[PDB]
Amino acid sequence: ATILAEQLEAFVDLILLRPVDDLELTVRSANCLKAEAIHYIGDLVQRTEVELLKTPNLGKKSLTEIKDVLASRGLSLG
Amino acid sequence: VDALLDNGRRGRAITGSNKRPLKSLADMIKGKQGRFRQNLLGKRVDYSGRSVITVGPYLRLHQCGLPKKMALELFKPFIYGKLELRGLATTIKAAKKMVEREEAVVWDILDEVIREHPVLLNRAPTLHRLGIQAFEPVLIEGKAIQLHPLV
Amino acid sequence: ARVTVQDAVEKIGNRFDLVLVAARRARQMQVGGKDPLVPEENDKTTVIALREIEEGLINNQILDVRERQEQQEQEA
Amino acid sequence: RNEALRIESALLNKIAMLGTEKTAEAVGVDKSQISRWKRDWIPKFSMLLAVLEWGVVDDDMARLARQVAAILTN
Amino acid sequence: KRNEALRIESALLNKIAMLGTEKTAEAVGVDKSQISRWKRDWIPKFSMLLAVLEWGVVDDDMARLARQVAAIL
Amino acid sequence: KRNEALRIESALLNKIAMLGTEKTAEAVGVDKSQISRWKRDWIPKFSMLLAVLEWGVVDDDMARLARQVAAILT
Amino acid sequence: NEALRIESALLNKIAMLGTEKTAEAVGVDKSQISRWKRDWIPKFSMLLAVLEWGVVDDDMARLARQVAAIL
Amino acid sequence: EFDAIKIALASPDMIRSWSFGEVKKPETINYRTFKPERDGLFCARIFGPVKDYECLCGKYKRLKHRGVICEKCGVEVTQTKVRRER
Amino acid sequence: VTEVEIDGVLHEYSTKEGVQEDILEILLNLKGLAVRVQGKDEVILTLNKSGIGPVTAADITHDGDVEIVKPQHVICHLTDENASISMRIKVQRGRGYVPASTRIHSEEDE
Amino acid sequence: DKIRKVLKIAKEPISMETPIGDDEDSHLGDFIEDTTLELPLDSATTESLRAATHDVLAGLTAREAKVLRMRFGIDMNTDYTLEEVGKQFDVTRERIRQIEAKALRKLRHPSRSEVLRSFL
Amino acid sequence: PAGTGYAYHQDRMRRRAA
Amino acid sequence: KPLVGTGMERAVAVDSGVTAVAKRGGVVQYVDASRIVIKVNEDEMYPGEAGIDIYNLTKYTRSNQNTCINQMPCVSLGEPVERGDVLADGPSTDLGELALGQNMRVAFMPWNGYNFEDSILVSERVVQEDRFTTIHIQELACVSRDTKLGPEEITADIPNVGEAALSKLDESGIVYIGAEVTGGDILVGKVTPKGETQLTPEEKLLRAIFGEKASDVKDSSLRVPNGVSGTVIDVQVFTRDGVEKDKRALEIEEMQLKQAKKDLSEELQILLKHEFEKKLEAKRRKITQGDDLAPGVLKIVKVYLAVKRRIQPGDKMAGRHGNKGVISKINPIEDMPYDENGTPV
Amino acid sequence: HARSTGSYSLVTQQPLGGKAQFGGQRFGEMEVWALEAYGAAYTLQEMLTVKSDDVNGRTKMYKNIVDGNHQMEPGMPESFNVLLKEIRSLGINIELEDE
Ligand SMILES: [Zn+2]
Repeated sequence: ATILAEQLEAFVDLILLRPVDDLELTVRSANCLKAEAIHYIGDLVQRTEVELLKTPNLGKKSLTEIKDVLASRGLSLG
Repeated sequence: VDALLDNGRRGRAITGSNKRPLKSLADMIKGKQGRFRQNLLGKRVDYSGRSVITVGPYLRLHQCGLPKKMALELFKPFIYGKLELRGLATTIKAAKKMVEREEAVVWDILDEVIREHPVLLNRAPTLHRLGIQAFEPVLIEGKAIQLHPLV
Repeated sequence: ARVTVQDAVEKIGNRFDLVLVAARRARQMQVGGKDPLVPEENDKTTVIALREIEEGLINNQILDVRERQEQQEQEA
Repeated sequence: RNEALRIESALLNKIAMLGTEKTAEAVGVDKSQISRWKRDWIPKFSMLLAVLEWGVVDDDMARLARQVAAILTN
Repeated sequence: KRNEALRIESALLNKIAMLGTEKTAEAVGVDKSQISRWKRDWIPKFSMLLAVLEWGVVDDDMARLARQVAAIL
Repeated sequence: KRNEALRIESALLNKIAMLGTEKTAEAVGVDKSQISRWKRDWIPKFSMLLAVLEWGVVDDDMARLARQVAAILT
Repeated sequence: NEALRIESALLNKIAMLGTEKTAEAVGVDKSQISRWKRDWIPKFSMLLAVLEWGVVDDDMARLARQVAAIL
Repeated sequence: EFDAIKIALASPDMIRSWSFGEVKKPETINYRTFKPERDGLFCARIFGPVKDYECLCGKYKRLKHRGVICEKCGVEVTQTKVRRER
Repeated sequence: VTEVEIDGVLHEYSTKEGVQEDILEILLNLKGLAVRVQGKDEVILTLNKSGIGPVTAADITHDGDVEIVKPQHVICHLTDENASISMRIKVQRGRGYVPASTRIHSEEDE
Repeated sequence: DKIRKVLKIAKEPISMETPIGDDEDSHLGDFIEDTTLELPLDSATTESLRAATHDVLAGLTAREAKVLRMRFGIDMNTDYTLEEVGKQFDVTRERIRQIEAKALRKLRHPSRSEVLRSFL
Repeated sequence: PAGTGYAYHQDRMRRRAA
Repeated sequence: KPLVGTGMERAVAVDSGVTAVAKRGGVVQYVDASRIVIKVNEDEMYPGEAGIDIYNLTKYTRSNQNTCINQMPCVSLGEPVERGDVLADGPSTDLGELALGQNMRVAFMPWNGYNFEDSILVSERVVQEDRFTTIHIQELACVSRDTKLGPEEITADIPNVGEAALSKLDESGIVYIGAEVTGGDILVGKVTPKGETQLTPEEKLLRAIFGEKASDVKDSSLRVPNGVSGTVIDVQVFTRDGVEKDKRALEIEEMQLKQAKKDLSEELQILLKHEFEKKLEAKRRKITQGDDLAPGVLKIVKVYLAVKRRIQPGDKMAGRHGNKGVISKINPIEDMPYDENGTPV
Repeated sequence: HARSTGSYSLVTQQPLGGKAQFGGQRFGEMEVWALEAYGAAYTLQEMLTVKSDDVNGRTKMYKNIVDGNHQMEPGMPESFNVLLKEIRSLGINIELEDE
């Protein structure tokens, strides 16, 4: 009766995981990211541009490349 | 030379290692078993299957029940094409692997493929025209073709 | 949807030229050179071509006229 | 692996601090050699150190001790 | 710096011997049939780098092994 | 005898690699090509013979361990 | 001569092993074994002489004797 | 492509024109290495190669050499399907 | 009952020494075992019997929440004094009829 | 062993017109397939692999792509050797070796050869 | 030359008789 | 059993040697699924003998048509049996009666075109009771021969197949006994040597890119036919006299040897010692003697699969009166016609 | 039993027998008559050229179906070539006119 009543009521109603290997950027970028233990992308986004630039052997164009490739893959820092 | 050409017209045909007469150049053209009638007027054919027929009295006159496995085998290239086109397989080998594994989406592709693709049903003695007729396939979870009672 | 072809056969006749014209038009749609002339209803290009024939939008004369005018405008 | 990544990051960080030219002059090789090692070998050395830092398990330790005794016995 | 390189090289060679040839070959992608040659070429060089990187390595287990060996004899 | 044959083949190939295909050919009295091709063709077969012949020798890593132990104790 | 000692010992041990066993071990037809041995034993004996087969074991025996002497 | 089929008697000259060589021996296969024999009913020089673009002897095993006839065996290098036409 | 695991048995097309019924017949018998579970939806019952005689449902080790409706249900027969049957029967609640074939949909790590 | 070879020596070949037990229309030659045939899937896979190699080599620097197309016989005649490529690039052989190694490394990248490894 | 190919065959004749 | 027979079923069942019939009367002494042991009555006992009869029942074996031949005991322990009595029931026999089919509650009526020309409508209870289910043992042989490029092997190392696909195979490369296989699974892992593959361009390149090597052996493993799905119930290994046996062949051989000793020792215990020991050495020699195989073939492995075909639309049913029929639909039990007592047909 | 493509017969490049060689269904002579009685000339042509015998045609058809171009390049069936070579293997000269 309960089953019939239930049917009758129905009637009645009517990315971040990817390693650094997926960056394929300048060897400058890969080397600096490997130095800082930034191996996966999921840890790259939490960084910030002003802090990343502080890395040695990392200047204007390296950060430009990393950020623009991240943007091209629908990613950003934060 | 006579035996090679015809292996007859010389009293006695020459037999082979067994006691059976050798099949001659002329014997491979003439007769019910020669090239003309066994391979040129009729043929074995790809994209073909065969199965027992049941009734399926729910069918409309223009459709027939086709087993899902039979349809999957008969429409394999179409399924590979749809798998590649809809992005579900990168390469044809990958699509073959999916169709072998019968993944859940292969059946959706197979439904899309046969939506309006008729199939010819033929019974063994084709005594007249109506011995071959085209039907729209409806996929059935079984192994017997369902045939409309009126045909 | 499609069950019978009696309006398309009527509009073209001969029951054989209908097949040829429908095949021409269905191949036109199938290759990326043409678009349907009737609202697609999830049909295959063969059925779409038959439904265009029934509507009178496609004939053997219409198809060759369109082919000719496409050739003429290719000059540009 | 994780320990391998930590080792690799530490080695690359210390290479960055010391200076590629300075490390080349210290190691007796050229700058380019250190730079190319940074990509060719350093990961493999890091994995090797990762599997070495585990140490010796007691069972295999006893196995190796018994074998070393056997090879050193008349 | 070179004497430290030799010391770390000895410690590393001992560690490799204790770990196992199969494991060492797998770790560094060298064909097992050639791993020994690798040790003649890259163990010292790598050692040098560790001596230049002020890395620290210790070799306690070897001494332990000696003790354990004495137990059998 | 199968695993002993594999071990003996590995040890032989390691010895040739350490000495050098060119140097091994020069010492043996053949051309480097001959050593390179014996490594592929007959060294496995000779290794199976040694496994049956029971001529296996101590693995060099355990040899170094035994040397180190004999130095530490003495 | 180390090469000649190796050749002698290897030939003696192979003969002791048995014809069929050696043929099976080196995958050579029993009709070719004498040829195979006469041709290849000197080459492999020279090879093992260069590779110093058994010299490590000899030094290991020396170390074992010394350790026994100390203890 | 072709409009009609003509059937007639065959002259010795016509039969020779079809031919790509003279089958001189009754041999077929070598019973140890089953390659075709030199002038037999299965002959690579007369009837064509047995493997695609591979010369019988073994001096030519690339599509690059297509269109040349060997010298150690005289076997043309081409497709194996020609075995159905020669 | 959904699956069984008899001690020295690999497949149902074998025979157990000292048991008069074939393993396939034993499974066909266990298919008709009437039982109800109150607390859980899935329970493994145990049946260990030794010695000549019928092995009936009354010989199934019983917990509080499992009730064997007819204990006289014959499962098998032991025809030898030194004969032992030890099985783990799997009973689970469901609805309708589901054959084992449709139960191998994914093998669910079987 | 010669005994086994002599016994293995092929007996008289079976006639391809041998009737099968039915003896009506089943002959031995009806059960023998053409072993030297390309399956349509294999041919399509070959075409797709050619296309994939083209579309992957496209994403390489000009000289690296040319070097890789030359070192293997990619849509050209017989493969060239490193010395020949230097004869054409007027550079050292080891330079071409390094170039091709780097090109293969770049092609090994993920998101650059996932389809190519799908071809395996 | 019978059914849907009849037209085709006729067309061939159109090209053959020229 | 035939609920309606002609009385000729006993004659057909017994005359065809498909059942076990008592050669001599006595009292059943021991019953098992695999054998019966009879204590002959002294009246039928010869003076120089032990009054014991051992009937060894035929368990699941394959028939010429790939059906299941299996004998089940039809007597209980301690029961009196006379000469000519049926002791086991063979395939399609019930207490010595020929039992070819099942007696089913049939109704004669049209029912919605689901039995239109000769079609048959079947209830789901018929499937649930598994009373038209059949067992279909079948052989599948993997033969490793001596090819020109090299001998074929039955190793478990098979390229281009993952860890899972080789999980059903043991170390020696042959499927386990009792393993439930599916259409496509490997039964015997075999590899044939090959060489001079002649790789094409844009495939040499691909192998270079992925640092992979083309295998020098191609896969020729015996796989289960697509569609077929059963359990492996038997494996036989036939090794040529000269070849060296693998692990599984030796393991099978030891199992057969112990079984042989067990059967002979039990025969002596149930019941002469000179013939027992002499037969044990003959049986032992026969087990390891080595098999005379065809020339070239190195080793044969036969795998016996046991399928279970239940019932489905398309299967042909028939009565004894020439009334054919193909099942068209399998009906829910609540869709079937039923009588006043609620019993469906 | 079903089949899209599979192994092919040796002398005649046609599919094989039934379900043991994974072979195709014989579209015999009476089925050809039924197709002829209909107007189905493309059905018949594809049945006896691209689905059975044309060696180059069937691979092209497989490829064309794979990319959704349901068109065929029929070609000459291989069995007719076999017949021509067999009549020519007698002392009869049979050739195609207007090459
Ligand atoms: Zn040649």
